[PDB]
Amino acid sequence: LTGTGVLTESNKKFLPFQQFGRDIADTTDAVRDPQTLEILDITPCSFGGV
Amino acid sequence: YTMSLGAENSVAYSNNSIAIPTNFTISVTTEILPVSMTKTSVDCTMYICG
Ligand SMILES: *[C@@H]1O[C@H](CO)[C@@H](O[C@@H]2O[C@H](CO)[C@@H](O)[C@H](O)[C@H]2NC(C)=O)[C@H](O)[C@H]1NC(C)=O
Ligand SMILES: *[C@@H]1O[C@H](CO)[C@@H](O)[C@H](O)[C@H]1NC(C)=O
Repeated sequence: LTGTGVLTESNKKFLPFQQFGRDIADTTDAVRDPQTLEILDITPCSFGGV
Repeated sequence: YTMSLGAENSVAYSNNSIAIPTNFTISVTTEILPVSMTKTSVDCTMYICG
């Protein structure tokens, strides 16, 4: 599962069988790292209108 | 059920009778009107393609 974003530490506690996380709009916002089992929070890179 | 439009009220009309109020009520009522929407913008290239 690929994408672009800002990976930050998260306070979300995934259930042990879950790998990815989605919001109400079904976009991936949290992912569990496969090497070290720690939950990483995905924030989109800060785009904007110029 | 077949809905009722309102309570019957036969006004006591005649050719020489008038009804004059002897009192009054100061009534305050609310009216809610939407004024503005949420201002949104779309990066069309980013939405379609990323
Ligand atoms: C007009 O209506 C008002 C109420 O809207 C009357 O005032 C009430 O009078 C009674 C008895 O005199 C009192 O017990 C109430 O406390 C009063 N209410 C208020 C809000 O003041 C008033 O008396 C009426 N006047 C006439 C001439 O009918
Ligand atoms: C995989 O290797 C990392 C490297 O330290 C280790 O921490 C982890 O326990 C290993 N096993 C799993 C299932 O991630």
